[PDB]
Amino acid sequence: LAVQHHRIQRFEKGFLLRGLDVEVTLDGNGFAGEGDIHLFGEMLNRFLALYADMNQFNQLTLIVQPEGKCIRWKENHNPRLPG
Amino acid sequence: KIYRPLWEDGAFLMPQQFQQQAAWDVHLADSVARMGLAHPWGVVAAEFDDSLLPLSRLNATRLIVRFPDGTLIDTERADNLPPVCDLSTVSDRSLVDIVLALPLLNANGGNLDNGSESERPRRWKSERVNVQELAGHEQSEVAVLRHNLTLRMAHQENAAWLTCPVTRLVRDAQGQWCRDPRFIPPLLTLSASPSLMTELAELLHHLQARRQRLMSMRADVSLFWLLNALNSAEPVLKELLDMPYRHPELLYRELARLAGSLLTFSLEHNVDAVPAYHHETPENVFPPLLSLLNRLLEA
Repeated sequence: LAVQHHRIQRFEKGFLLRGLDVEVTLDGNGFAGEGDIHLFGEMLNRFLALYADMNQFNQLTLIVQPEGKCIRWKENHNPRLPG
Repeated sequence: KIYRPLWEDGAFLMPQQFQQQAAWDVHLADSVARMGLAHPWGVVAAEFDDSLLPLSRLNATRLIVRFPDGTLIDTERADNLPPVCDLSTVSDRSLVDIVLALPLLNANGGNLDNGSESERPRRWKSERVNVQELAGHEQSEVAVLRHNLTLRMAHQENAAWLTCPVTRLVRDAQGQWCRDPRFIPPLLTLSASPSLMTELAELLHHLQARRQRLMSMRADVSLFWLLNALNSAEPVLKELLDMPYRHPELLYRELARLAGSLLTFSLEHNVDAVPAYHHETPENVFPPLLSLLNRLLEA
């Protein structure tokens, strides 16, 4: 239904890192409950990791409009902060 | 040397200012304590989990102690517990004195442990912790300092550390290790060692029992004298024992006065029966004096 994004200011190991907050609003009636919504989001999160630029972490938030609840993916699998 | 920083407009902000300021404030606090207390340093808490002694492991649970050089260790509020002591190398012994060791300061810097090895142990460790801001509603990770504490045995070389006794382990009848029922760390707070509180409680009981027996009998010089001595002491000793939360020095003086008086009529004890106060080794002070008092009183 909608796509929006925000800048993220976050800390890790005493350092200040930049990232991107990707928020997508979904109509939950298009999915077979959380099972499908989650797996869809998991794929999207992975895709974003492969699309987003360097020195940027990305998180995905999916909002289930009929309820207002959301599922958040807050993780980073990239090697980082080598020194 | 301590270099108090000069705070002024245009001055640079530097980590040295903060470190020196902290040193000054500790020094000042120590100075105040010494106005009334001969030996401000000592143990406040030395609680161990002894359920693991059957498996050759000594694990501290809560340690609070002020070191000889003003350093304050507080497990409950600021410091981490030391690693568990492995007693498997104590197999050939029947008695071990365990002390808490703290590395001493490097005058020329390099006090913080950066993960490297060196001939002289580092004193401070850096850790990352989550701290809540008191004023608002937010949290962040900050760097904090912890002391590099560890448990060591008295029979080991301890030159590089300041040490303070915390527990003593002795072989039991079953060949198992257990905590010695009669061990007293150099105390800063009376409640730090239940063993002493128990003996003190017995003394108080006996004093009251004897005083009542004597009082009911009211050539009478000995009777009146003894009652006077006991009646004078009771109101003070009582309070000191009801609230066992102060430096033992205060108790020592009071007990010494009582023993001093009683020895006047006693014949079977030496004039110098009352022991000197040895802060470092309470075991050579309290149980002696208390045993003396019990005998003087029973007589």
